[PDB]
Amino acid sequence: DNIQGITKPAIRRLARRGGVKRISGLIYEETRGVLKVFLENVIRDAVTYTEHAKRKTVTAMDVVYALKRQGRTLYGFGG
Amino acid sequence: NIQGITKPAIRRLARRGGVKRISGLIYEETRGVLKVFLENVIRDAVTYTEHAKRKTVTAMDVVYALKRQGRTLYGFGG
Amino acid sequence: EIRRYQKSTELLIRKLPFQRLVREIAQDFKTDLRFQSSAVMALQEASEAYLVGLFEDTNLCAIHAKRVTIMPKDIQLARRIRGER
Amino acid sequence: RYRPGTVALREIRRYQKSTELLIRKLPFQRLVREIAQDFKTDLRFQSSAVMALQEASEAYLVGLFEDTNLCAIHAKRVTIMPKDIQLARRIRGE
Amino acid sequence: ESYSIYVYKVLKQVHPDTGISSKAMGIMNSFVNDIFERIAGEASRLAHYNKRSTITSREIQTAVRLLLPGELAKHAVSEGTKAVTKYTSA
Amino acid sequence: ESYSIYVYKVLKQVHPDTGISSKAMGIMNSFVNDIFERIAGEASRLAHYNKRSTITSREIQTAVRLLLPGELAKHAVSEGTKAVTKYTS
Amino acid sequence: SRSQRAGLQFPVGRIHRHLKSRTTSHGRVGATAAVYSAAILEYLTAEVLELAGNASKDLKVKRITPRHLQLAIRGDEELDSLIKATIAGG
Amino acid sequence: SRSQRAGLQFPVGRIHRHLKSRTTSHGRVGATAAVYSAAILEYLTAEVLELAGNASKDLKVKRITPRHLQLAIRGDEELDSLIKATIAGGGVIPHI
DNA sequence: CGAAAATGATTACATTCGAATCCATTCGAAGATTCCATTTGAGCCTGCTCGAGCAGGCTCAAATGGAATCTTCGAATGGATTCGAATGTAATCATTTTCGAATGGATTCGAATGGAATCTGATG
DNA sequence: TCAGATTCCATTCGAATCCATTCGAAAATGATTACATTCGAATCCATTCGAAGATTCCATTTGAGCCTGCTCGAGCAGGCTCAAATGGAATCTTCGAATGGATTCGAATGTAATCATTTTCG
Repeated sequence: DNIQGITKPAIRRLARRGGVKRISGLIYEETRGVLKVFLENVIRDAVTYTEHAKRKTVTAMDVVYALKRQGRTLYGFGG
Repeated sequence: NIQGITKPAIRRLARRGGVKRISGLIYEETRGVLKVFLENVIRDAVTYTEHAKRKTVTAMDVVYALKRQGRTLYGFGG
Repeated sequence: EIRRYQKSTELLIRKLPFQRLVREIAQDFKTDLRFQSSAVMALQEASEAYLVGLFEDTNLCAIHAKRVTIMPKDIQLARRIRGER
Repeated sequence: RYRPGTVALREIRRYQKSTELLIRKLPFQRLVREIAQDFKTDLRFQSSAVMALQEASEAYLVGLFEDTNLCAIHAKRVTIMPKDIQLARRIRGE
Repeated sequence: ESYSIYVYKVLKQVHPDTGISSKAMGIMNSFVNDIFERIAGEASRLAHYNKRSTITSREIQTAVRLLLPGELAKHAVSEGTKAVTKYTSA
Repeated sequence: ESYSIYVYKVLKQVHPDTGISSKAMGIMNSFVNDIFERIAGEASRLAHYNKRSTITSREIQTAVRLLLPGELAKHAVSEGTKAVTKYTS
Repeated sequence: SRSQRAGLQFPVGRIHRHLKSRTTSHGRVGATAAVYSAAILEYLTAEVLELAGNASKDLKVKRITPRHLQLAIRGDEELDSLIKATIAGG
Repeated sequence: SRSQRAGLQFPVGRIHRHLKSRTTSHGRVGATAAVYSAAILEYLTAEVLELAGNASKDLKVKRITPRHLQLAIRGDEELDSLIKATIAGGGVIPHI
């Protein structure tokens, strides 16, 4: 139950930065589900990258390559 | 020439999309979006044509332009 | 009529008007341009596919707002979420 | 007291003015390790890897909430509902 | 050059009673070329990331894992591994 | 290897009194590498399409026209043409 | 041949040459990368052709047309995720 | 140097070497492809940095931070279209 | 169903290139100890959503003109495509030098604290 | 009109940037080949242009019925406030696992000639 550590206040802050004024009561479980799906995809790709290099540690470049594969390039952690 | 794309044709394209009813202001919006899309693709097709030092636009130029746009198409040599 | 046009594979636009429009648009990039017939056919296939997919998204947006009639605001919302607006 | 909607706009301004991370780090790291347990056992993570994951995920969620707000406004509301999330994710091809 | 010979061989293997037109054959050629280009590009990137020079079956295996959806990558990996083993044994 | 020297030279050319942090320097490095890789890939594909081996400035110009939007492409083409003309003189 | 040694219908030498003509710098290509790639391509071709032929036979015809290919691809979730192209005539 | 002949700050020889390293099969690269590429990279760098420096001067700050890079990129249509990446520490554009 | 110009396949090196062992160092993991800031219920209230009945708008269908698309035919020509030869130039050795990367050190520009003056919001 | 929130002016300082030195790494110079691109001809396809005609789509008006927009009251769900509990951060401490660089060294890819298919075009 580590997805319940993404609390109600954190999701409210993430919604405020998106410009959201009022929130339903069923938004938090939906948000947890979508975050879980996104994280599963990215982590699967990253672990594939670490496995190819015959390593036991996941580095930041594996994450960067995985994100670039999903089409979600990120600046500031290498490349 | 954008008025040669008639409202029965837009109705047919909307029906193939599962649309039951259409507003009367949808046809001008459709013509505008089609014009934007066509300009975007034809720009790249003519770029590819000019690189090869040609005066004729071929189907390969269109296929490459669509593939660049993210709209891959099968059945025209690529 | 929805079933009639969803179950076929033809082209729903006349060829001559589309050819005229394609040539007029292309004349803004280079004068004295020529076209293969296959180039215009490919352009027509791609454009019809684009419009049908956009109309599917537009119908989803219309249903979201508890309507059956599609309005320009649905096209605008679909295109903004897609990334075109 | 403040009327409902005052503090909401105040926090909207506050969190659109800042640049920090909005999720706690220990819960996110625990969740990342638990998810990764399904692909390979006895994995190690650099701190930079978890930081990169957090930045990417927060950016994703903020963009999704922007699309969801657009959907909510389309239907003449100010409250966001799960149907707006579903519509936004469907038009995005997710 | 094209893949019509081998596409026809595979079709005769799977559906001995069924033929294929020429437009469908062209579409199948386009599909085969698309998949091949994707795999080749990803394998080249994988080899570059590790500071290696040779492309091997490990690069192809990782490219197939990264490009194909699950339950489609597993059978593809099995077929490729079986083919490589049969090739090496002989 | 990085681009920090040339990025700082360009910065001191544009704003001669403002500095830059190290996180911003890393972001600028990532940006330059991203654009360079895009241009190189496009030029290679263009060379393969015409059945040629050498990559020239014509391939670079076509890749710039295909990858950059709007007035960015026009001004970039102007700058590159000016640089090549000054170099070959 | 190499294809018969591996037990495939797709060509191993031609795919090896195509892979060699796509490596950056002075890169080399192993002989089993070609076997893996030929196995993957043959597997995907057979899957698509099998689905299309089933659709055609359910329509009580003897050939495969682009409409059959589109019906087969869009009716499968994996082939839908993998293939996002527009099929001309489907 | 070649960069001084061309009139640039970015390196022509190093970019030539990288271009040679990123060619498929047996590929040759001309000496003016490197000049063109260096000019393009310098132009784009200068545009981004000028916008970011203007943003930095707006808030009375001497140095440039990723927040200023994000503000510069998202306020420009062409840069927004070209740069779709995520900037670590850039926030969002305030708009209610 | 037939012919023949590509083009794999075989034998044999030459030599890169990719593996196997070892050694150190980073660095990542596991314990521990607080202050304290963040989260959690719970209550109270208000404004926002929603359903129902009207009222107005406006879409679809049908019929009758009428108009312009579609296929076939055929010259005319121009514009891609191939074939040699002739250059233009990019890659390869061999030196020599300059430059850019890592290491240190002196300002100095962002970053808490501490009030103070307005700005704004809400109930009277 | 009064309690909260927001922004601004002073002070110090410590985290961070800009400047200064040595150096192996790489860039520029100078011939030398070959390798690839360019420049004429010479077919030879394939696009444009014109003409014609029954037809088959498209255009316009009317009208009815269906759909959407508006007003209004009810309730219900979300926001704001506050007091208590909890768990993150953060600052060391130690250790225990695992990269990454060298040095052999054994595995394997490409090049050269000669076939022997083999695929592509009638």
